[PDB]
Amino acid sequence: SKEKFERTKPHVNVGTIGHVDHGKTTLTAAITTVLAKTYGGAARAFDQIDNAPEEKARGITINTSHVEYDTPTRHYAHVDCPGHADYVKNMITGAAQMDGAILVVAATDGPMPQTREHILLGRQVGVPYIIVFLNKCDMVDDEELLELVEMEVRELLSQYDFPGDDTPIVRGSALKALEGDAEWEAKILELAGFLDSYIPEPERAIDKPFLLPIEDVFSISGRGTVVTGRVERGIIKVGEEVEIVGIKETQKSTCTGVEMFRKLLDEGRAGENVGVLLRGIKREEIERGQVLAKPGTIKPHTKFESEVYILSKDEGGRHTPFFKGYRPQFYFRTTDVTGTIELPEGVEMVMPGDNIKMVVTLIHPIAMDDGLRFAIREGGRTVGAGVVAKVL
Amino acid sequence: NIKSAKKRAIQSEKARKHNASRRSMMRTFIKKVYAAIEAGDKAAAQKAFNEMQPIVDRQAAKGLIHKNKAARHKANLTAQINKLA
Amino acid sequence: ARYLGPKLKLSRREGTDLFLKSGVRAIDTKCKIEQAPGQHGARKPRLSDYGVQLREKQKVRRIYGVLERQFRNYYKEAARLKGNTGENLLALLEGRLDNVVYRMGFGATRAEARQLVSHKAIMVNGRVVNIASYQVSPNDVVSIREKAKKQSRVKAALELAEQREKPTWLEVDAGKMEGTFKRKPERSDLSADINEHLIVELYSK
Amino acid sequence: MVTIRLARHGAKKRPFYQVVVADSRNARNGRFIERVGFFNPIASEKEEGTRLDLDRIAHWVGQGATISDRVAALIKEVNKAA
Amino acid sequence: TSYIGGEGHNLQEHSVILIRGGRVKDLPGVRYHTVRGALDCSGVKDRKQARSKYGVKRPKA
RNA sequence: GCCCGGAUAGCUCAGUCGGUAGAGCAGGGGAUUGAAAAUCCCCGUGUCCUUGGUUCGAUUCCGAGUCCGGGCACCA
RNA sequence: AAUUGAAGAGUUUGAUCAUGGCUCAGAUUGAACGCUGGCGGCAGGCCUAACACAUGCAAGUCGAACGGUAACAGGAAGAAGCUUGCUUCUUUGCUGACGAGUGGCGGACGGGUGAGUAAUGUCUGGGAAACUGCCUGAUGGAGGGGGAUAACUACUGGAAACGGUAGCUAAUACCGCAUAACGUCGCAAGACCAAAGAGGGGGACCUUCGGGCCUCUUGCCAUCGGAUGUGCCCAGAUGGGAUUAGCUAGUAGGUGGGGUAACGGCUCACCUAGGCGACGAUCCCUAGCUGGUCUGAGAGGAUGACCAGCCACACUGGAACUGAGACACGGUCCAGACUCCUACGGGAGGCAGCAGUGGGGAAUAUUGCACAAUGGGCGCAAGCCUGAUGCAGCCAUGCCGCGUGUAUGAAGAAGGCCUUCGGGUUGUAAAGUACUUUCAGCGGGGAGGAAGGGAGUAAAGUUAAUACCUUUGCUCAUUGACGUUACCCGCAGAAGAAGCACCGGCUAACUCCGUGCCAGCAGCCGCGGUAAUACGGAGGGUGCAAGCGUUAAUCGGAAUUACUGGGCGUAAAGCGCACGCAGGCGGUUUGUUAAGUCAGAUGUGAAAUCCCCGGGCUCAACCUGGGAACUGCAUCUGAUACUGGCAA
Ligand SMILES: Nc1nc2c(ncn2[C@@H]2O[C@H](COP(=O)(O)OP(=O)(O)CP(=O)(O)O)[C@@H](O)[C@H]2O)c(=O)[nH]1
Ligand SMILES: *C(=O)[C@@H](N)Cc1ccccc1
Repeated sequence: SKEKFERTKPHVNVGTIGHVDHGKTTLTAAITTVLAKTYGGAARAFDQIDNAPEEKARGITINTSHVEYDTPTRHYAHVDCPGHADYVKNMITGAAQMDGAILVVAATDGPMPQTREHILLGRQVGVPYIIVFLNKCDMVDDEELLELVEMEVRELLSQYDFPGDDTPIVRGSALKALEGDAEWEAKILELAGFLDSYIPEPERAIDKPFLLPIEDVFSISGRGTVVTGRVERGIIKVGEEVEIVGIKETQKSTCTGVEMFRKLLDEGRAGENVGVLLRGIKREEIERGQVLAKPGTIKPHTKFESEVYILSKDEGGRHTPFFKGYRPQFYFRTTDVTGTIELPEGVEMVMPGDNIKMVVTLIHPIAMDDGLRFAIREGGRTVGAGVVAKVL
Repeated sequence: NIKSAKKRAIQSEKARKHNASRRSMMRTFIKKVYAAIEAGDKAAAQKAFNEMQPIVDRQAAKGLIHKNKAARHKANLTAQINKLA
Repeated sequence: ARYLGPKLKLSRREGTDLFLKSGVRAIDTKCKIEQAPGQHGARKPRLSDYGVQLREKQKVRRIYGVLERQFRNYYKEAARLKGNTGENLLALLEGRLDNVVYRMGFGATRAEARQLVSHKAIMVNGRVVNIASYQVSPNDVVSIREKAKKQSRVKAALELAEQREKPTWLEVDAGKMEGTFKRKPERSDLSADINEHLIVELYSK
Repeated sequence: MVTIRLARHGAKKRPFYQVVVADSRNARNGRFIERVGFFNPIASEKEEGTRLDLDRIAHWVGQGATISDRVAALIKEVNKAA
Repeated sequence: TSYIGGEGHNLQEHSVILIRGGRVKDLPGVRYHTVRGALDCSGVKDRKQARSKYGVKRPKA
C-alpha cells in the first residue's frame, strides 16, 4: 503493498506513556483527528486502538497499539502504551523506541506509584525526553489544582535524572477535543508544535553495523514471519542476510522484505518503526527480547560487570533489604530475563536506597552492551535502576 | 474468472441463440416429412422433402452440420418415402 | 582427496618400500622398518584371507595416491575394457598424468610431481592441465609452462631420476624439460612386485 | 501443422539443437515424427558440428513442413554451392 | 515403546522426542530407539568417543 | 501478549487456612554362596521448582521468573 | 567391435554330519537424522493433507477486417500574448499510432498433480465403418443486393455485481437470390447446395475530383488428394484374494425406426433365450500404464522419482454450449461445502500454473532476472505476449573432479600413554630450513553462445513500369538475462580449508586406567559377578574422506518358492484306497498337411537410456555422432526330420 513509502520527512520515535484511566487511548484518537486538518488524515478512533474485543470491555491497553501521524513539518509514529501494573511489560519493551514521548496527567489523578516508575523506566530504558499533557482539564473549577500538582510533576521529572522544569506543559480536555470542540482541539495542536521544537532531531546511528530490537513477531497471511521494531543501528536493504541472535539457538535469516505500517520501504535505516519479513523462519524459532544482528557482529553474554542502584522504600520500590540469591527480571530494552544476583565481598545485606556495585551471571545469553542502560524490575513495582559496566 | 478473453463467453453465448434458431428450423422441416409418413402421403412428403432438401443442405454449408448427418437425412428420408412410392 | 599424512608410516604397515619419501635420502632408514607400524607393531600378524586381499589393495592405492571412490571407478573401467581385468587396471593407473610426471622424472616423489601438475606448471601437448586424474593418450608429449620452468625444484629432481630405473614407454629430452609419451604401458615393464591378482578378487565379493 | 525445428537438448550453458520434424502442437522436445540431423551452435572450429540430411528434408518440404527461421538459415549454411 | 540409549537422559511426562528403528533384544517388547541429540531429548553428558550417535557436539575446547 | 492447573525425597501422593515435612511402593548396605533366591542384622536417602517478602517463626499467606500441559487472543 | 561372467561367514551340539530357519559382509535411493563441513561442475529437489489459500504474474494478439480516437505526439484552421510567428491555445480523426467495442485467430497446445480406474486405460501387432483449423499440391469459382447490432448518445435500476428501454452507424458479423461441378441424394433421369474482400505501387485514361481502371501481394469459397492429429474395432499381454461360485435382464443376438464424423444395444419398439464362468467370471483389496530405473552371473525379483509417450482429474457432484478439436486448469450454467464483500435485497471466489503462506509432517528451494537463444500464439511485417523455456539464488541430496601443500629434517625433544622404568611409542611426525601457489581473497584483462532483423544501396526476377513486391549479395549502427562471466594474467603469504566410524570373533585394526550383573554395549553370537582389547575415558592404530556414520526401503547373499536350479522311508512333506470326467502325455510302418518348429527376407519394435567404436567440455561426471541392441510381434517364401492334424 500500500503506497511505497517516501524518505521525505525527519522522524522522532514518539509515543504515549502514563497510568491507567488518564485517557491515553482516547486522546491519541483526538491527536490524529487534530492533525487530520493539518496534513492528510489518520483520526484512528478509540476502537481503532483498543482493537481487541476484550480491550473494549477491559478498556485498558493489555496489548499496545501503534498508529502513525504526520505534521506538515516532519514524519512521526505514535506508540500507545499502558500505565497499569500487571500489563506494564507491554509498555516496558514498547518504551525503548521513544526518543521523545507523551505523559498524561488527569486533574483528579496527578502522580501515581506507576506514574513515578514510568518516568524511572524512561532514562533506564533510553527515553531522556518526555512531553507532559495535563489531561482531564475540565474536571475541577480549580485551575490552581493543576498548578500545584504540576509543581510535583516537574519534581517527579526532577528527582529521576530529567531537567523536567523546562518541559512545555499544555492543559486540555481530550474527551471534548475528540468530540469536535474547537476550543480543546487547538491545545493538542500547540503540543504537536512543541515536538517540531523543544525535544530535537535524534542522532540516528544508520552509519553502524546493523542491529534491530525485536518488539514483536507477526504471522501475516501469505508472507509469514514479520519481525517488528524500529532499527537500532545502521541501514538494511531487502536481501541483506543476517543472523537472529539472542537467548535461544541463534541462526542466520535473510531479510527478504521490510515495510512501514504497510507502506513498502526498500532500504530501511536506523529508527523508522518498520516490520521485517524474515525468509524461512518459523513462529517457533523466534522470541520477543532477542535482536536482529549483522552476520557474527556480537555474540551475547551471561556474566557481566554491573553498577546498580536499589530504589528506596520511600521511592515506592523494594520495601525491605535482602540476601545474595535474589532473583529479579533484567530488561535490556526488549529483554525479559531473570538475573542471578552475585554481590562481591564488602556488602551482603542491601537495604532499600543503596548505591551498590555487583555482578550477575545471567540464566541465558543476551545482547550485552558495556554501558547498556537497564531497569531492574520485580513483579509489582520497579525495584531497581542501573547500567551494565563490562562483559566478562 | 476475470480474463481478457471473457468476451469468448459473450461472443459464443450470443452466437448460441443464433445457432439454436437455425438448428430448430432445420429439425422442424425434418419432422414435417415424418408427419406425412404417418399419413402415408407419398407425394405430399415428396414436396415436403423437396421443401427441406435445400434447408438440410444450406445448414450443412454453414458449419452447423458436418454434412454427413445432412446426407443421411437425404439418404434415409428419401428411402422412407420412395419405399412407400 | 590427497592423504596429506605421515608419508613413511604407510610404508611400515604395508611393509613395502614404496618410494613415498624417495627424495634426497635415498634409503629411508629412519622408520625402523617392518617392526613398528604403530605402538603394538611388534606382534606377529597371521593376516587372514580377507586380510591379504585388503592389504594388497592398500598397497597399490598408497603408491598412486588414489582414494577408494576414485579407485573403484577405475576397477569399474577395468572391467569394461578389452583384455585382462587386473592388467587393464594397471593400464589405467599407469596412464595417469601425475604418474607420468613421476615417470618422466619431474619431481622426486609422486606427491611432489602431483603439485607440479596441480599448479599449472605441467603442460601436455601445449595444453596446460591441472587435473592429476588426466588420462594420457598414446603419442603425446609433456612439458612445463615457461613461467614455471626450471625454478629450483624441477632441476634437482630431474637429476635424481638418473639414479633409478628410467622406464620404457616414455622418455624425456631433459634439456628443455621436454617429455615424450610413446606406446601404452606394459604389465612386464611396470612394477612386477605388487600384484593385482588379489585386487580383482576383492571387488568380486 | 508439421514443422521442422530445433529441439534444444544438451546441458546447461552448452546447448545442442536437434533439427527434427514434429507436430507444431507439441513441446520443444515432444512427440516428433523423425529426426533429420542436428546443429551444435558452439562447435565453432573443430571436427564436426552440423549435419542436415537434405534429401529427407526434401521429402517433408514437399509435404509442406514449415521450416523455422533458425533452421532455414542453416540450410543456407550448408549451401548447395558452399 | 522405545529404549532410551545413553547415560543420563533428561526426559519427563510429555517431553517430545524422536524415534529411529532398531530393537534391543533383551527388553521383550521394545523395537525402537530414541535419538539422543534430536528434539527435546537432549544429548548425553560429556562423552568424547562415538558422538555421531548420541548427539554430542565436538568439544568447544 | 494473557488466564488456570502440575512443579512435594526414585516413583505416587497425604499434610495448610502460620508452629522446626510424612506415608506407600521403591531400591539398598552388611553374614552365607562361584554369585544369587531364600533367611538374619539394619535402614529415608528431602534445595517441599527456584528466588524474595508480610515476622518470634512460611510446605502452607501474597507474589514474580522458568519449565510442562491446557485454553484465548494479536496479524507489516 | 557390441553380457570377460557367479566367493562366503556366524549361530542349535559334550562333539559330528545333515536339514533348516535367523543375522552380517555388497550395491543402491526423489531419502531423513547426528556430528562435521573448503571450492567448483553437473543433475535432483512435498514420495505426508488431491488439505485450505493473501498479493504479483502464468494468454494474448491483428488498424493489411470495420465503425471509431477517450488518450499521446506531429499536422491543419484559428487564436493568443509579445522576443507578431517567440510562445500560448480552441478546434481538427487530416497522418503516425491506440484505450474501449464489433469481428478473425488463439483460449482444446504448452504447464501441473496421480485422486480415480483391474478395463471404458496402457504396451504390442493388425483392421475399417471415420473426421481432420492451421500447412501444402492440382482443378474451377470468386456476381448482384438487403436487414439488424455493439461501440456511441438520452434516460434509468442497483451499495457493489450486473444491467434495462427507445433511437444511431460499419464490417472479411449475419441473411436470402443468381450461379454451380469429378459434391450430396438416387439405379438413373432428375433434385439441391457456396462465398469476402482488403493493402501497396502506378504510365495513360478516367475524376460526380470518395474513385473506377492496370498490376503485385494476401485472404475468401468448392471438390479430390497428400501429410498430420484424433476417434473406433479385434487378438495377446497387462496386481493379490476361491475363507468371493455362480453372474447378468438393454442383459446375448436378430428385425425395424432414430442417433454419431465413424460401426455398434449407442438408444428405443417387438421377438428369440441366450452370453460370460474353474484356460477364474462376478464381488473384495490395492494401484496411474509403458519406454525405462535399481539389483542380479543370468533367468528373474522389486519398481517405474527425474526424462519422454499415453491415460485421467482440474474445489465437490453434474450437465451442455461455442468450436475443426473440449463435454474445456486461469470458460458458461446448476447444486453442495468452504471463504470474502455487503447499504443485508444479493453477489465474488477456486495455486493438483510458477513463486509464496498456514497447517500436515522424518523431511524437500526464491513472493529472482530476461524475452538474448529454442519453441508456441497472432500479425504482411516490425513487433507485442509467453512463471513454456533460458539462466540466477537456496540445500553436501546425489554423482564427478580438485584442494587443505612439496622436499628436507634426529635434542631421534617436549608433553601424553605403555613399561621387563632397560626402553618403546607418538614419529620425518612437529619445530626448524629451502621451496610452490591450485582453489579461495584482492587488483586488471577477456572468448564463445548472435542466427537474424532494421536502415540504405546494388543486381537478378515481376510488370505498362527504371514503381511495388520476392530472392541473392554488400555497408553501417548494433540486439546478451547469465555477467562483479568460461578462460587468461598479476599480487600476496603456509597463509582460509580434516574430519567421522570402528578396533572380541564375523570384519581391517590395541593396550592401560576408571566402573564391578551397577552404569552401559548389541546386527547374530553375546560381553559386564573386582584384574573387560565387547562398558566409559586416554593413547595407539584401521577404514572412508568433504564426507563419515545411524535408520528406513528394494535386490543380492537366499539353490530359504529351486523355469534356468530343490524336495517328500525317519529331518517339513505321499491324498486311507480305488474307479474315473475335464486336463497333460503316448508304442510302431506309410502317406499327406505344415499349425507348433527352424532358416531367410519384409513390415515393425518412437527417441532417449543399457552396450560398442569416436568427438567436445583442461579431466571426469556430463553432452553428443554413427552403430549394435530392442531377446518381441505380424506377414511372405521354403525345409518338414520332431510334435500335433486327417486317412490307411
Ligand atoms: N472528563 C474527561 N474525561 C476524559 C478525558 N479523556 C478521556 N476521558 C475518559 O477516560 C477514560 C479512559 O480512557 P483510556 O483512553 O483507556 O486510558 P488510558 O490512559 O489509555 C489507560 P491504560 O493505562 O490501560 O492504557 C475513558 O472513559 C475516556 O472517555 C478528558 O479530557 N476529560
Ligand atoms: C508495521 O506497521 C510495522 N512497520 C510497525 C509496527 C507495527 C506493530 C508493532 C511494531 C511495529
